[PDB]
Amino acid sequence: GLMQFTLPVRLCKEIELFHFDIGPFENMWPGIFVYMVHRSCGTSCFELEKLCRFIMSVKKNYRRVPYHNWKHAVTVAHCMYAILQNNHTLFTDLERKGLLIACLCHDLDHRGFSNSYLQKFDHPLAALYSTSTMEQHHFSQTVSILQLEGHNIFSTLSSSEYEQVLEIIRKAIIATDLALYFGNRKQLEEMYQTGSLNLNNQSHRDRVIGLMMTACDLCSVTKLWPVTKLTANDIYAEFWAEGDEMKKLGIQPIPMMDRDKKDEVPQGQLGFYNAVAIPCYTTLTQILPPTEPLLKACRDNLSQWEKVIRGEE
Ligand SMILES: OCc1ccn2nc(-c3ccccc3)nc2c1
Ligand SMILES: [Mg+2]
Ligand SMILES: [Zn+2]
Repeated sequence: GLMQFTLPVRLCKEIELFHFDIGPFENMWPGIFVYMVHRSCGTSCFELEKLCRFIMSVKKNYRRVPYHNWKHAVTVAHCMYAILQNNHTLFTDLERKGLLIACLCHDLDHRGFSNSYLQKFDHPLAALYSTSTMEQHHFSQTVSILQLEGHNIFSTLSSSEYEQVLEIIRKAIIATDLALYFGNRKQLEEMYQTGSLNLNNQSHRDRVIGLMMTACDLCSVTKLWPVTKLTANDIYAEFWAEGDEMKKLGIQPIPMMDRDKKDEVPQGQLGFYNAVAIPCYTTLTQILPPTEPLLKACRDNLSQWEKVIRGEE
């Protein structure tokens, strides 16, 4: 009850910042997450015995893939913590609980392959879930872990609060499907500009939480350049492996996934920042002004990719 997690001074201070990197010490990541739950939600939100057992089972069900791994889970949860802490009064007790767990669980059992590769392979998960294939799997895996004996961190919620929190987590995890992001942001753009955006409208909150999830999910483009640049290697190691596996099905992959076309990556990163990342953090900044540091860091990293192309690095 009276047992806080306390981080070393440099982490205690930097963890409050959007651009915080959780570091290379894996054994510190569970404590970093509990710390964030305690400050974001409260020390009463979860039974520490159950939370700790939930965290370690979530960890175990992330695979040793280059990018979509346990470190990504905790990184995405930290970005959400930073958004919730800079927007104190906009989010309910249930939403603060649901969203940190949602981010931690959002890529459970990822194999490092896209929804497209599952469909072209004809993977069983592509027959069980026709759209947002991996994301429905990620939510499925979250529910499984919640139902392990001693793992139900939500046991103290009423029946109706329990249903609301699982519904928040489900929508949050589905929203991490980048194919759904484009239409969600376009709708949020219209609503903000015509002035119809209303945070008491549940369908509107849903969309705003969706954008937050995309923002947290892409947060590696909002770090200091060296973090962003070295994380890019990890994401491309998965892309190129998927490209290799496309060639083994006798399908030439898109150039982004073809390790024979590494030269095209700087230009492909520009397209990604311009088409996806910058618009995402722009709309998020309009809806939640205190999240402007994410947009600023993202523009700084666009400029750094522009310098790569111009041969300045
Ligand atoms: O630097 C870290 C980083 C983080 C996330 N993503 N996601 C992409 C991406 C996703 C789809 C298409 C193209 C690029 N690139 C990056 C780079
Ligand atoms: Mg995902
Ligand atoms: Zn993710």
